[PDB]
Amino acid sequence: MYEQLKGEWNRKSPNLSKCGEELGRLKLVLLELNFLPTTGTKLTKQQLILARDILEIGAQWSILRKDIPSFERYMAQLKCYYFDYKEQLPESAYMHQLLGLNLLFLLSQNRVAEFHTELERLPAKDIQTNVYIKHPVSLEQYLMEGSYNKVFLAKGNIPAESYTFFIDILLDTIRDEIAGCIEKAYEKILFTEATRILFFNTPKKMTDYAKKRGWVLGPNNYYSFASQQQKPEDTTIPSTELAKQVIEYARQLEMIV
Amino acid sequence: HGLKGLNSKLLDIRSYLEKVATGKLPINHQIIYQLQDVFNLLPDVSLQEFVKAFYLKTNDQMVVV
Amino acid sequence: MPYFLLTQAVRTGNLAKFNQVLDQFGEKFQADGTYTLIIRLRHNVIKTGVRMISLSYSRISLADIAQKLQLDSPEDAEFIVAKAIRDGVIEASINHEKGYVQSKEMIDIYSTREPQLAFHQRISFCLDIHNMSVKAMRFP
Repeated sequence: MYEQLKGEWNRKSPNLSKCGEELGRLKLVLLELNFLPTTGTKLTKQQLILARDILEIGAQWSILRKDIPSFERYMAQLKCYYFDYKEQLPESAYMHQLLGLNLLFLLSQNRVAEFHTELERLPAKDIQTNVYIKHPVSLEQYLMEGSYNKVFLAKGNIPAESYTFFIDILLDTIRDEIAGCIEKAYEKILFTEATRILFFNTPKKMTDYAKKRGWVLGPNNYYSFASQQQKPEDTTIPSTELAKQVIEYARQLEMIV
Repeated sequence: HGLKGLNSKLLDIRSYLEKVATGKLPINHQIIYQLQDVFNLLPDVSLQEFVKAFYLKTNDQMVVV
Repeated sequence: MPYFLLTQAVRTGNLAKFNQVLDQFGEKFQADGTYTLIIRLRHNVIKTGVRMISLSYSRISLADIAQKLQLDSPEDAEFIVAKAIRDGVIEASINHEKGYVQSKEMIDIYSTREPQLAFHQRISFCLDIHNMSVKAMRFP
């Protein structure tokens, strides 16, 4: 009952005994009363203020500690708390920051289907104001237009934090597609093509593609492996299945008998 | 039943052939080249003689059905 | 009128008119319920221009298409067409040597089973029209 409301959160959180004490704090709130009917009665709305506040700080702790399955877990606890039948409990300022963390995490999961189906609960909070939501929908607009340069010039532009765990997964989900787009029937290119298709002036990153994949830098020349097969000759695979398709016609030109 | 008599002939060819591949009865050279022009005169469907010309009458007969 | 004016600026590569059409008719676009175009039409305009070029031309340089699409960058012209082939806007290829963007093979339809695939969707469907019409007609 009112146990460690604001501990070591404003400055640092190096300890892990805070996590179990918050976990015991997550026990006692759910041992008090269930949030399932949720009709009225501002008394039980007081403990809905506290329960949503101790998970938003639990979400900030979860993104700080490099934890992916918990950051979706504490957000799903909060997003089910925003799903209220009789929605009340007036405006918390951490709400617009929280949806920006969820939507950018959903953009980082390579979820383009889930990205757009979330964008209905904000009526006019996408264009007029709310840069926390405006920054991913500007970013997703940049990926659809085709400007990779505009993506990374805005990578050093964040409203609140550094968005560090979000841009690095965003850095991960682009380059493998760029590696997926260059691994084709291409035979060889020089270093200046990887200066344009890829990026920086000889970092350890090109070693990472050299140690994991190929792209062996020899006499200032990369070597990407490539081949092709040949198949117009097989009339035999449309021989068996076409014979099935012709008979199932003639099976069905009769037989309602 | 046009094909039920086909392999009944083809089982019969190898039955006499394995009888004479063993060597119980003496050979007849007459049946040898009479069998040998069967195998090097069956058609081989490769390119531009069948796979072009087969669809030209298959995509023809799918228009009328 | 909010849509004939819409598809006019979508067809051309004009944006200052397209921003004028969108800002003027934005109250209509929210009221009817189709304000999910705001993120989905900036993608369409930039891919319409590369689709019109790839339909018209057959072998265009990257410098020639970069000046044609008022982009002023011959370094992401390879990036636009790479996203075009990846998304399936046009089947083409980029030779990363000096700017060769070639088209497809010579179009042969009637000799590579393609009329059979269209017709097999028709035969099995129209006999199903027949089988549904037989099992509806008789009554006492």
